[PDB]
Amino acid sequence: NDYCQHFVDTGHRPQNFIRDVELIRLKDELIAKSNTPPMYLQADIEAFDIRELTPKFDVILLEPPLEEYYRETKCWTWDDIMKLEIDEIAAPRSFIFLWCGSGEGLDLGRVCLRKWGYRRCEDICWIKTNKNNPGKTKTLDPKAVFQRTKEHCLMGIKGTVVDIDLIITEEPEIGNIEKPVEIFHIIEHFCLGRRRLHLFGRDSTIRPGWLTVGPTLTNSNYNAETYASYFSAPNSYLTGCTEEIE
Amino acid sequence: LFPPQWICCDIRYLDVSILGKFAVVMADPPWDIGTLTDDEMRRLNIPVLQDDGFLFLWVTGRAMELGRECLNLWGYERVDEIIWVKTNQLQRIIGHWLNHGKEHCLVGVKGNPQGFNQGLDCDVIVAEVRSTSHKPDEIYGMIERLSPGTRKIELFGRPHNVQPNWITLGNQLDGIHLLDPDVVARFKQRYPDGIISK
Ligand SMILES: Nc1ncnc2c1ncn2[C@@H]1O[C@H](C[C@@H](N)CC[C@H](N)C(=O)O)[C@@H](O)[C@H]1O
Repeated sequence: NDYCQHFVDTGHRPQNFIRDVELIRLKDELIAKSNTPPMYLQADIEAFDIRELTPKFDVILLEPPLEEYYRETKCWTWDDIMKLEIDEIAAPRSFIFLWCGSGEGLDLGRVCLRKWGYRRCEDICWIKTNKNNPGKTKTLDPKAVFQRTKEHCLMGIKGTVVDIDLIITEEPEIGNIEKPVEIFHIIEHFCLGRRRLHLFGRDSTIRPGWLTVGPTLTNSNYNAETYASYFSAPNSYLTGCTEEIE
Repeated sequence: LFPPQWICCDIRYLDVSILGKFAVVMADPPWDIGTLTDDEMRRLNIPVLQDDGFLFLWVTGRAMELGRECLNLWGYERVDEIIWVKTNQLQRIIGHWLNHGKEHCLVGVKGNPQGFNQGLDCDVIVAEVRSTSHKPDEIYGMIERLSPGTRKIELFGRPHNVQPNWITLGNQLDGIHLLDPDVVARFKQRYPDGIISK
């Protein structure tokens, strides 16, 4: 079966036909016990001194609102994103997860990662099925050769430091810019530390164990001193996957 | 000349100027992640192969970045990226942080291609894994629908990669099989005794 030919014939994307898309994942429970309270801050990231976000983070999830996300619907260009001072708030050993879209971001996001001192270690692809709307054509980017049915989240590492590099879900409704919550599952199961920052998060993405910072948040509870107290000794080096310290 | 054609060669040393111009180039290089060094990859004479058209470049590991460098050095802009989701026979999915379910194929453009059927296929291939490094045959049908009837060239292909409308180059092919009279003539003029050295 040539699923490419089939997509040409019917409009059903090949990924519509992927199937099934240890057991002992009580790791999930230790993650939840380890999780800091959810903390969040409304901030215009363009006009905000990012250095006010302390302490330095073990993990940064960066989800700038690209123009390509609003096809029928403030957008950030890669010019804007590249000028964020991410290296000023990343711990010397730390990780980044950068949503890059499907166009020029696959290149400019790599430029960003290197600019901020990371090297890419994974390329995580969000593959979108169209099982519910096979008869709904694209509207291609002018430079596009193919219909674009996926987005990429690049994982970067800096310093000396179960899941697959694919997320498969149905294409969300038009004007819905949310990324699959599965990305949080992957990140948390790497057990990278407990200082976790989500830039350009929203009220809808706030999550235990994460500091969410973004312009559309309606409320804040962030206090730098309170947040830092979650990680003071004896808790400074926990992975987020082990039992709490009595 | 439509039927499959091929040249067993060391792609580092073949004078690829004898081959003419191609609407589509595809390469699956043995990246140094029998490999080619980064410098040997950069120096491959890809620029002479096309004036206006597309390059399909398979990459893994750090060649996701090195492949982007080569693509740009050779004069292309990356404009798409095909993902091959690797499956078994039952359509189930088969880098030290994550298991890898996929391989990537960068799509570059050179010049201003006219008359290609862009947007017919989507950028995800779901196809069974076969032998090691054996890429899915689905890509040939995608490329044929994109650019029907035109001349194509594959670099680092194996015998099972030869296809109509394609010229295949690689060092595990069997001999030389050339039918296009333009190419035969220029091959004879350049390699009168059939030997491809230096
Ligand atoms: N200098 C070289 N010149 C030509 N071919 C080479 C050279 N070095 C390695 N190769 C061959 O390039 C091929 C690399 C493979 N990854 C190609 C896989 C092929 N695309 C497939 O679908 O099976 C192998 O046949 C190599 O033996």
